[PDB]
Amino acid sequence: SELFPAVVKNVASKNIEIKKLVYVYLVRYAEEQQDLALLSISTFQRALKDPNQLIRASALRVLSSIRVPIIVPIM
Amino acid sequence: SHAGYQTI
Amino acid sequence: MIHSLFLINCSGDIFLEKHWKSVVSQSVCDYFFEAQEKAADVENVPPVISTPHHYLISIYRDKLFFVSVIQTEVPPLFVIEFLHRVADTFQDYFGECSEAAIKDNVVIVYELLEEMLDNGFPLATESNILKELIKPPTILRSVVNSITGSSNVGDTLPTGQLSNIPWRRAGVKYTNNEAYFDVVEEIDAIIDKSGSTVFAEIQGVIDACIKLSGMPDLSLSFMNPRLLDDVSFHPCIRFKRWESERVLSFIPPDGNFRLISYRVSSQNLVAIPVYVKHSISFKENSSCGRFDITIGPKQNMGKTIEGITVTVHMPKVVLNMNLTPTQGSYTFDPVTKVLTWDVGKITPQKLPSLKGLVNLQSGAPKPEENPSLNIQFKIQQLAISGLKVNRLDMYGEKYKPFKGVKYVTKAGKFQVRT
Amino acid sequence: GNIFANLFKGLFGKKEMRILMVGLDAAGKTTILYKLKLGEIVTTIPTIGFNVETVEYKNISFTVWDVGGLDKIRPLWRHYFQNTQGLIFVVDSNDRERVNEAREELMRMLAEDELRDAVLLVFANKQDLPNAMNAAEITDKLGLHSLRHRNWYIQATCATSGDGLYEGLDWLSNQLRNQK
Ligand SMILES: Nc1nc2c(ncn2[C@@H]2O[C@H](COP(=O)(O)OP(=O)(O)OP(=O)(O)O)[C@@H](O)[C@H]2O)c(=O)[nH]1
Ligand SMILES: [Mg+2]
Repeated sequence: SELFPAVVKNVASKNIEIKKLVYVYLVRYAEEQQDLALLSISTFQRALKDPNQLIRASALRVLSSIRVPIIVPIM
Repeated sequence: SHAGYQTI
Repeated sequence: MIHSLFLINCSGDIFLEKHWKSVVSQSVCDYFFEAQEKAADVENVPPVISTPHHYLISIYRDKLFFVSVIQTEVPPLFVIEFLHRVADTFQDYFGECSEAAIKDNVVIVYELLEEMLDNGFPLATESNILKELIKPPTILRSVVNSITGSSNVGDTLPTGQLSNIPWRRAGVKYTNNEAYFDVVEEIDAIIDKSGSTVFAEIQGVIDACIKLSGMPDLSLSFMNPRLLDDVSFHPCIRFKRWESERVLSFIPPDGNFRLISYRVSSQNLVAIPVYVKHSISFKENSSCGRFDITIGPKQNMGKTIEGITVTVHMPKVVLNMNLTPTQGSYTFDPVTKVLTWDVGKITPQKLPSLKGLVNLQSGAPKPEENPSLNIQFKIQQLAISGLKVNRLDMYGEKYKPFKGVKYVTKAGKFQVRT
Repeated sequence: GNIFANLFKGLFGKKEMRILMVGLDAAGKTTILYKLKLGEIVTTIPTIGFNVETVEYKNISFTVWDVGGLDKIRPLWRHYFQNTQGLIFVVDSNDRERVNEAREELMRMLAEDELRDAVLLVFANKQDLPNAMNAAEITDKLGLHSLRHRNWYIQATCATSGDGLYEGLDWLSNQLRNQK
């Protein structure tokens, strides 16, 4: 969890392989680091508008898995 | 790999 | 459904930790460990264990325990089949579900689990789709990945996922068009002390390897379908045509594939290919006794019986054994009192046997029964049920693929009393 | 010795320049970034997390992080202070109402040791508004000439037209890509 603020910065990376790895990390610790997790929100929001539905779905899933009360309206 | 199989 | 998953080796160690709904404390595994300790064997550990706040559903397989954590009511078989399927998936990607395979491919298996289970609900479940979502760890591919930066994760939902044939991929071609069929039968039998047949039935299953280009429509029919009953069908099969035509029409999935399974009705006497002559003498409180077993052919249908193994679990009075085999190999484990005889195959010129004396515990009384016999064997080129395939036809494609089928019968639950 | 790999990059420009973009809500920060990245105006909603884009200009691979101006995440900017080189502060040229806040937060960042060595470039965005503050007025409201031991400059601009966005980079191409 101490790596959270360092990891989250790569949420916007273009390397899909990394993206998946990042999502895992976020799922594991976002509930605890609720403030830091907020940084990933826009990435998901943009991803949800992408023409690639596989990506949209992935974004949807990950977004929903973030257990932060702040983003309820968003979800 | 084809060896041993009955032609069908 | 599922809150979390722990992979536990029979040693009592935790190797793979997953969480989908929330983080579950590792201390929940103590309830399993307790149960494991109470049980005299890993096979006898209850598959369902209730704890103060969690329900533990688990599967023992290949020295691993798949222990899932569920906090609400979920149909046990739903969970069991699911977890079992996961282990099968690991076998598909890494040859077998083993702790070594897991620790050597942690990231990969971690990723596979994330695709298969979504917040406790089944997501990626069909092999061929999953194979495209995440490429199998081929060393050649990993080289390419280090060279080009290519991913193992795809970026396009496999077309088959949204097709009317979800069990398979689309646009797959082979230059070597072929299809292999494997009819495997198992003999389930209970033989008593006298050598009489107590109970017997035949369990069959037909697997196949499909390397056919495009979307061929296979049609499998039998010469004697009347012998099939209580047949299971993979969903890809057009059941309706099975009923109205008695024909297995379907467009199969790529690669390794199980098609159907069936039972042979008890109305027909199940031929028993092996008979056993036996005698074990236990004098009460004696320092030794006698052991004599002979394995021979019976209803072998003129075929060779091979790959024969005899396993016996001896009573605590047995300390060791003085046996001489006629072939294969005699061994005995004095720690767990297990007698194992590698028989090999039967040649009619002289039937195999294992004979000698038994080293017993002096002062310890003779057992009330002799241990039952667990015997393995295989006969190639033989479907003991007599099941024979009539035709294998293909529609929709133009090539003329290699068509091949095998018939083989192996020991099923074959046990003999004594 | 064999330093070609670096010489190779030098043949086309190895220069990068890590730049953090900060400011308050509705300043036009995102708009700016994407006009520089893409050139076109992309329909959007308020930034909640952060974005990041890389733009090559004058053989410099400028990378900019768009960390939202939302107060709910504002303090998280500290995690982006480490290892930056340039600092973009975007100013809404007619937002007199929150200008004290803008200045204050700017000063808070200016007091940051991780940013101590950073170069400050201020963008007086929305130059095209009829009631926009001019550079002088903005400068005065920010009190930029009171700055000491700090490399700074203000540049007026209009992201809608791209008026001087390149110029901003031009200044940075001499200040971030300075003599060393
Ligand atoms: N009139 C005018 N509007 C502008 C200009 N630049 C940006 N805007 C508008 O200002 C609004 C806010 O722009 P954004 O880029 O979303 O602002 P931001 O700084 O990214 O805001 P946060 O994401 O909350 O940090 C949008 O409606 C833009 O179109 C400009 O130069 N002139
Ligand atoms: Mg923004």
